[PDB]
Amino acid sequence: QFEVQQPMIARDGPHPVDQPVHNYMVKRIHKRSLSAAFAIASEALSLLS
Amino acid sequence: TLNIPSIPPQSNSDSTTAGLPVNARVPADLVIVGDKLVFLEALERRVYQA
Repeated sequence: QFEVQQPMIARDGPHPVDQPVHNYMVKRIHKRSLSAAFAIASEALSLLS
Repeated sequence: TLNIPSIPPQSNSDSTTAGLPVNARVPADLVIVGDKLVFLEALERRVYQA
C-alpha cells in the first residue's frame, strides 16, 4: 500500500479551479524460490550408524 | 529656520524597525558576471515537478 499525493498550483484566469489528486497504488507480492543439489553417499550413512 | 530647511531626498524611515537580522543561510548558487553577483537558478524540481 502506497498513498501518493501530487502538488498543484493555485491558478487564475479563464480556467475553473482544479482539484488536488490522491493516488492509491498497490502491487501484489511476487513469490519465488531457489534450490541446489547436495548428495551424500551410502557408506557415509553406514559409518554414521 | 532651524528645522524647516530640511527636505532631504533619502530613505529617512525614522522610528522604524522591521526585518529579522538573523535571516537564513539557504543553499543557493551565485555567479559573478560583468561586475555584479547574481542569482542563477533553474527552478523545475522543487516546483512544476510532479
